[PDB]
Amino acid sequence: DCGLRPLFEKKSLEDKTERELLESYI
Amino acid sequence: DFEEIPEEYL
Amino acid sequence: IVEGSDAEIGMSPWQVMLFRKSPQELLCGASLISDRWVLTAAHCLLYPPWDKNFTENDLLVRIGKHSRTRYERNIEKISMLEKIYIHPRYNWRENLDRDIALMKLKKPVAFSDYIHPVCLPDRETAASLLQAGYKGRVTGWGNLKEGQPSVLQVVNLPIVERPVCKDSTRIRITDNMFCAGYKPDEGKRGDACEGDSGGPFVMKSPFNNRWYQMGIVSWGEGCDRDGKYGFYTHVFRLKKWIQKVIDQFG
Ligand SMILES: *[C@@](O)(C(=O)NC1CCCCC1)[C@H](CCCCN)NC(=O)[C@@H]1CCN2CC[C@@](N)(Cc3ccccc3)C(=O)N12
Ligand code: NA
Ligand code: NA
Repeated sequence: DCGLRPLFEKKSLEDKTERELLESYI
Repeated sequence: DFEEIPEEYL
Repeated sequence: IVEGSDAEIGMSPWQVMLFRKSPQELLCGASLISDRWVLTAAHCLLYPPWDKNFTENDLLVRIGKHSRTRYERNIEKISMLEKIYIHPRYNWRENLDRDIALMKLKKPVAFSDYIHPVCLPDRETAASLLQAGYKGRVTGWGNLKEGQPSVLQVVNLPIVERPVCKDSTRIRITDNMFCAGYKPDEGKRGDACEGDSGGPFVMKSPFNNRWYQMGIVSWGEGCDRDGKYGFYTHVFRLKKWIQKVIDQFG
């Protein structure tokens, strides 16, 4: 169950800056 | 200023 | 952390606090990788130049924290160490090469909304993500400038090419390290700072949506100086050693 956060991914909610990481993986 | 911890931990 | 922001609650459930029994003080950052194992920077335990040599009895591991100093009753779990394992070839004498250690908890910890492990990279996850330009995330309760936050901070930084890394210092860089930070140019800032050591550098896989630990906060010359970068232990490169110990030692 590693790396899946109980308050974000498991509820399909995003943290306020995770998109900047994703948008960089070109 | 670290708030103290419960004795059972030391 | 310099120029970061307060983390949201439950944002880094694997963040651990290395804590000194007396004086009661924060020693370093760390990360939870399973219910009985913690990963940190070897120089957080052993560094002879500063007379540092911690033993299992000297410390405590505090998990599920948000505030740097209150005792978060009903949220945090405070554990004891059973054993400490330091990379047999860690170089404290010259450049902090192989700056990595494992700590095995006295009793397995229970997962909760605030407590959960991070994944460790596989060869192919490392190959697609560890690229110049991609961003990772660092967290910690360290100094705000080259002073102390009340809560965990966060910053996102880009990985930098090897050449740039080497031309920025006089220290000899090895394959066991990577450097991250913006260019003086890029006009965005941020870095790790004293007290952040032993914490995690993480990335979020675009393939399976999971968070992986790519690096450990190791060293830097100042905090957030222009033309300087932060250096991190290369977790994948040391993975064989990690396996080998979790295997052999419970
Ligand atoms: C860590 O946060 C750290 O280990 N903090 C300690 C616990 C709290 C009290 C102070 C010590 C730190 C983070 C640096 C971030 C900078 N942007 N790292 C270090 O202090 C490593 C440990 C050895 N030490 C020697 C001086 C260094 N600045 C530079 C250096 C010189 C020679 C070899 C390697 C690195 C350094 O960062 N540093
Ligand atoms: Na150089
Ligand atoms: Na810099």
